[PDB]
Amino acid sequence: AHIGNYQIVKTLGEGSFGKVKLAYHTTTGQKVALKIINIEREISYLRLLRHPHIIKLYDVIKSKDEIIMVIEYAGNELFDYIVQRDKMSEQEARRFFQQIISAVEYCHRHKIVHRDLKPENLLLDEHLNVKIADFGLNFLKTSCGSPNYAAPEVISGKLYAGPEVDVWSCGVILYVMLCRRLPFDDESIPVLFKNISNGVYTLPKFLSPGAAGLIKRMLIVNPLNRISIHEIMQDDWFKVDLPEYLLPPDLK
Repeated sequence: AHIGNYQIVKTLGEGSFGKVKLAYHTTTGQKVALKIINIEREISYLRLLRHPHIIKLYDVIKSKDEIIMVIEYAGNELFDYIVQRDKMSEQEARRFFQQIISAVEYCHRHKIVHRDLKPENLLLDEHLNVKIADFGLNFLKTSCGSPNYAAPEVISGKLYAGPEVDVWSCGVILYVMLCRRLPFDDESIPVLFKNISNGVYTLPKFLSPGAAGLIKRMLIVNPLNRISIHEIMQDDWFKVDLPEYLLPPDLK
């Protein structure tokens, strides 16, 4: 029930952190997640991640028996929240999308080993802020990203890859958030990969020109023609009601 300054409440999952325990700080009442391991290198890399929309490490406690990571609490998943509601407004989707794009841009500027964005790593906290779980140590089910989010250049292997794969991922996420369905949908793997490689998908007509236009430039098969993260951040549609704290230093 007690560990350092924390009082254990219940167990939940937090994306790539797996099973964690919700705990309350014993003086401030702050909610926290405790990841108990019964690693050195993975902690150091996580300590480097300081963005408002990436899950933060607060502290590490040594139980001389177990290592306990004290990480940011986020008890919901973004896609759950999207599903458990009716079609959300373009402005709600953009709000979430801005937070994600900023976290991605941050990852690019610092030299952070690329992690395929997984739908299950997109968590939501109580402020309805996106919190990306970025951690890498379950694994008997799948060892790779969702095929539905994989870029043509990865799928074909025929090309090499870079930071433009994140633009493709983010383009699928943006499509999912606006349309409540996957752009590339197929039940059969080889069929799904054929549609992805050829860029075959439908843009619903209920979309605004701004939203449809941005998606269309993110879901470009040739990665050298794909819009960059930095240009996404200057897009007319993207920029609407954009909080300043999300901008990279050069755009502030």
